[PDB]
Amino acid sequence: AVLILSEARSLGLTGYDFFWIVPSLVSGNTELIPKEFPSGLISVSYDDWDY
Amino acid sequence: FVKTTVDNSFVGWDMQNVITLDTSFEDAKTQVQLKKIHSSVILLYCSKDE
Repeated sequence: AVLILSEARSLGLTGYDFFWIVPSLVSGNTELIPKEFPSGLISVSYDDWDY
Repeated sequence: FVKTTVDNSFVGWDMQNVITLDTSFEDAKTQVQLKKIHSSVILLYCSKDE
């Protein structure tokens, strides 16, 4: 995922109208986010703040 | 000159996306600017290597 994002930012695929959707297993623990993840990235995941 | 010729013409030509790309040749902006073109005929004005 990190390599794909880095290779896609340089290709212009990451602009003001480009919505990325990502499965639950990429957002591992929501506490080790790298620097290549663009802002506004929807990714459904299981709950840990509640329950 | 091409603008002047196309303007005062009796046939009527359609023209879109007049690109003037000068920023490296593979750095983001050139890619999208080249991707904007979707018609099929191209006029380009360069110097051999470019």
